[PDB]
Amino acid sequence: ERLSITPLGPYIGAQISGADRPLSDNQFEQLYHAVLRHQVVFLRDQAITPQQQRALAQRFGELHIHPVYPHAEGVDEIIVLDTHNDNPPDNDNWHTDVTFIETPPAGAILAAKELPSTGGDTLWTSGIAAYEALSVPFRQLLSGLRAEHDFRKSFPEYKYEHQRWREAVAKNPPLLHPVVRTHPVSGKQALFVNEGFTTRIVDVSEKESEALLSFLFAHITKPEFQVRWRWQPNDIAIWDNRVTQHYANADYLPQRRIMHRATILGDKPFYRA
Amino acid sequence: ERLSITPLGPYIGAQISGADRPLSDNQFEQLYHAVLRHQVVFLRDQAITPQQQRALAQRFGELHIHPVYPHAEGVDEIIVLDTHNDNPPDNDNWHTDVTFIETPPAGAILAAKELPSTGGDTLWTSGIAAYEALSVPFRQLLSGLRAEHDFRKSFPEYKYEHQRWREAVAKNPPLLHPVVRTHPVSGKQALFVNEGFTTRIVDVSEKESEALLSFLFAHITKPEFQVRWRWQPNDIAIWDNRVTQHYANADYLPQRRIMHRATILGDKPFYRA
Amino acid sequence: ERLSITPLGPYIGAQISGADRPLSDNQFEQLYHAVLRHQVVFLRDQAITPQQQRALAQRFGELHIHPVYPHAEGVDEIIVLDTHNDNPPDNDNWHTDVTFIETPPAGAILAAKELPSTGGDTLWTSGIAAYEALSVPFRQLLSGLRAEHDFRKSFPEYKYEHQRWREAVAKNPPLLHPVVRTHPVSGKQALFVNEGFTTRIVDVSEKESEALLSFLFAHITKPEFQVRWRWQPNDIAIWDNRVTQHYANADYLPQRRIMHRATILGDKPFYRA
Amino acid sequence: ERLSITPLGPYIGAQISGADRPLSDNQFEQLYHAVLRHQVVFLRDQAITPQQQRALAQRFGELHIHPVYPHAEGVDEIIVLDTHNDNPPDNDNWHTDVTFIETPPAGAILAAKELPSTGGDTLWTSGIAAYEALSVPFRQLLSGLRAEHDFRKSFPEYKYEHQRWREAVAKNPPLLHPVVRTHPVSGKQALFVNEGFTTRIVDVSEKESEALLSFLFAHITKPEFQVRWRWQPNDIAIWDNRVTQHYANADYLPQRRIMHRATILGDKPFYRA
Ligand SMILES: O=C(O)CCC(=O)C(=O)O
Ligand SMILES: O=C(O)CCC(=O)C(=O)O
Ligand SMILES: O=C(O)CCC(=O)C(=O)O
Ligand SMILES: O=C(O)CCC(=O)C(=O)O
Ligand SMILES: [Fe+2]
Ligand SMILES: [Fe+2]
Ligand SMILES: [Fe+2]
Ligand SMILES: [Fe+2]
Repeated sequence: ERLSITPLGPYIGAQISGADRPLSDNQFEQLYHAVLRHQVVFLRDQAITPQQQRALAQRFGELHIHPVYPHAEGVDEIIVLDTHNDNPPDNDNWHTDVTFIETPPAGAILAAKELPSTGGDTLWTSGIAAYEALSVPFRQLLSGLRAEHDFRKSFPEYKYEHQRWREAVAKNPPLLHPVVRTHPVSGKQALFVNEGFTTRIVDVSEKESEALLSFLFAHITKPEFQVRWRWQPNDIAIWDNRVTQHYANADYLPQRRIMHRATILGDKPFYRA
Repeated sequence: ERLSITPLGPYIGAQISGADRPLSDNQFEQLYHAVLRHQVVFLRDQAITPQQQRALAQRFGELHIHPVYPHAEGVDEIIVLDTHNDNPPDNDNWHTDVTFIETPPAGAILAAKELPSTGGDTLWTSGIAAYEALSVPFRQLLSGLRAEHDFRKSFPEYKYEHQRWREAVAKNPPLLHPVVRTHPVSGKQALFVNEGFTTRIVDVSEKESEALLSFLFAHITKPEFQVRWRWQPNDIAIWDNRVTQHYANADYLPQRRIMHRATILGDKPFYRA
Repeated sequence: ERLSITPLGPYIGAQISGADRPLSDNQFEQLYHAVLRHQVVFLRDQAITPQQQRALAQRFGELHIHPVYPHAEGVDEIIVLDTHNDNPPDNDNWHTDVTFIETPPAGAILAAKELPSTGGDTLWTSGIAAYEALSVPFRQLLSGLRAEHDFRKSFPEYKYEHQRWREAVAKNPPLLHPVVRTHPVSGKQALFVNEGFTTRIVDVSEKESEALLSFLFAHITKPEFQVRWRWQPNDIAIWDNRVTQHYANADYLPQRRIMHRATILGDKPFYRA
Repeated sequence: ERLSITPLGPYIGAQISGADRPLSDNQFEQLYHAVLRHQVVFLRDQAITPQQQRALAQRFGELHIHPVYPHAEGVDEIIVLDTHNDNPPDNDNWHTDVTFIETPPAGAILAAKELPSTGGDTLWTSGIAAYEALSVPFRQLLSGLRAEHDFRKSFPEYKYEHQRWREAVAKNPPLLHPVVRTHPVSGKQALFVNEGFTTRIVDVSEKESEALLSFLFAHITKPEFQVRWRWQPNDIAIWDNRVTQHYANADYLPQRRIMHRATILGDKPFYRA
């Protein structure tokens, strides 16, 4: 059966009505192409279970186990984000999930488990649109440069365990990813740096890299490049983590908020033409 | 009868269900206090007429006639915003409506007349929240300063008529408004500069004013400080223009978009303690 | 006879000992090549007269008459800069002399007439060195762009006469000059924007032009790119105004300071390879 | 005998003619008050020896031994700065000597041992003047704040030994110094942060501290606030390291440059009124 897809804007974003029980190949194909046409998709009234989410995640590709965040009961592929006073939120910043690994995840699945009165809002900005918005000379200047990503930027040492930390650190040293990434599947061009992990553009002077990142970290903020989602229980968010950045509002404390995430591994980011 | 009010976030924003036919004193009182508790309120399925909107506007205070934007049929108090290729949108920037007059409007009413496929989105950021987010030393530093607002910043000469322009210019010279405004009614403290008109903080060095405005124009961007509304026909937006800024996405061309606005005059902005 | 040339640094700057009575062709040739090898040259103990300076200026090319600054007795080609309380200094900013004309001056001659106790210092920064300091990708990005220069930026309306002003304005509208200029004679590459007149790089988005100019206006500040001169009576400064920017300290008021300038016209700035 | 003192500008800077053989109490008193009236003083033709310099240093206060830089023959109080290709220069940045210790040095003595063709230039900017240049509201805002200084900022780990490094690190953890310091002796007010070590103003939001430091690190750059010295063999530089910042040009490689420094300990920086 056809899926009900309502696009949330001219660029990134959309909402659907399917039936998450496993998906009938034919639907998962519509969904996939959906999570591809719009970088993010939202589904409401889907009270799934950890074991159930991981199943859906696999339908896209192998999963990833976060080296820091805690996992669900007996499902290490499904990250549990339980925030409150004894564990404040640390996703109130523009970042692209796990880019400190050679092959950053090409997608993830968020399940709205337990929510606060209001707030907790999460936004997604499109790298593709952001890129199309760059003047030609800038597209040239950026296409080809490489930027360093450091897991320690969004997971500093002082906030940590300090033995379990050092472990994840040495196992995830800083690496390089193209400033302008080409989509494995769509082949569309998109900006690929995120305030969350990008430390500096390695192919320009320190002051130059500094200047360009200030611009870019801001540039991706433009409201036209994004979508905002007001959480509701048992909501489901699926997005293409290879051409987007997202922010999660930290405005619900002291209340509690519980979210489950399925991290999906992708290939190696690369640029083309 | 009580009104259905659903708050869109911990700070700014909310949605209601009333009956806009004129309001029963008792309701207008709930609405007023609503447009006061949350800086913005949204109502859907309200196919009013220009004459009808202006009526509702008056219920708050005297109106204002914009010296540039065109008016409705036989209602000069209701501004008509018809955008398209022959008249591109010029509200894709953080601004507070008409602050280039000694007594900037304390409110406005937007009617979603004719909409495009998607986009056109409009966001509102809260000056009150933005202010509470400033460290103490900054609150001190800002509370008391004055900033110049110039109608020519958001309505440059080159985009113009050039005789009707010069007229509105000379009749609306640059003036000063406190950087930190106190709410006439709530008495709450709030930042009161907007990238749209604020040219420089007159009480600090040029480089200092420059530095502070960069920070502030950015500071008000923080997602936690705002609400985003996805337009739908016959939607109604009412907001307190004395403690907020708003942005209207320019991502619907070549399509057309029609909006009616009721501008409501307020008193003279002032700071206190 | 050979001239005594002492270079003030690895890049821009140097000091000489000649005899300014007119120059013997052979010397003027050494001087020219001097004012070419180092972008600026300084000569002390040269008590020349206006008529005498203009003579020396001509030896390089036709002169220029500034449309605003006042001229000497009966020599309109020699600008007189008499600063004090009733006429504060307006050259305390990085600028390249007269770039708001299609063919900005390729040189100028400054005569230290009457000096204050100390201060009044003047610095010169090298566009050539500044350019060599740009990473390759930046050199590419910049080489080719065009920037608008507006005489009104460094000579605003409010500081003015307002009839003599409007005259110079209409006769010197904003125009374009390459962001990266190639030297008519040396053929060396150099940055060619100056905080003094450059308003925006016309070939990139407003936010992009804004970002790049912030970087550049700062970049040219790097101490390695400059020379500083501590004025002394009857001192003479000659510099290549087509590959440099200069700043004149405003730290001598209420005292008085008198300087004579010979402005020399150059060809049309252009880029190459 | 009276000393010949020629001030290099209205603020910071000056040149003298004494006789450095030990100083006759009476002269050292003139010199001291000199290195106090102008923040920096320069003496030429003074071919002293390490043992000889340290002697002069002591005349001011106890010395300091740098935990990283190498020392002279048998004089650990006199730092030897020998730069070249196998040891590039690392002082091409605005910094105030050793502020990563609770009681940063109140002075230092530089001896121009062996110089390159040209370049190597060193500049000093005055914190006192820079402070007087801040608008009142800014002086208030800044006076009282505290900023963190981290020895690791100007001596990163990656550039290192890594055992001798960790040693100096643990023995010199980040600490706090007032953003606005009051002079122990003169009692004058002065800005006290330096791009070299200041990491963030601890008493404001991260984005606020970030904004203020950008302004300040730039503010101290203003040419009016400084003095520039063109090195010559056997030159001597003495400056008040508690109200100044200095920069040393890195533009002489591959050539070699040798400098000796006497670091003098001062009291604990504090603010007053
Ligand atoms: O809590 C949220 O809504 C999102 C957290 C986040 O950034 C993530 O799960 O990657
Ligand atoms: O078109 C819109 O939605 C809003 C335009 C706007 O800023 C205004 O009407 O003040
Ligand atoms: O007064 C000075 O030393 C220089 C003024 C200046 O910029 C000029 O004459 O172009
Ligand atoms: O090499 C120089 O002239 C100065 C080096 C420096 O900053 C210092 O010795 O503190
Ligand atoms: Fe995330
Ligand atoms: Fe508006
Ligand atoms: Fe000039
Ligand atoms: Fe130093």
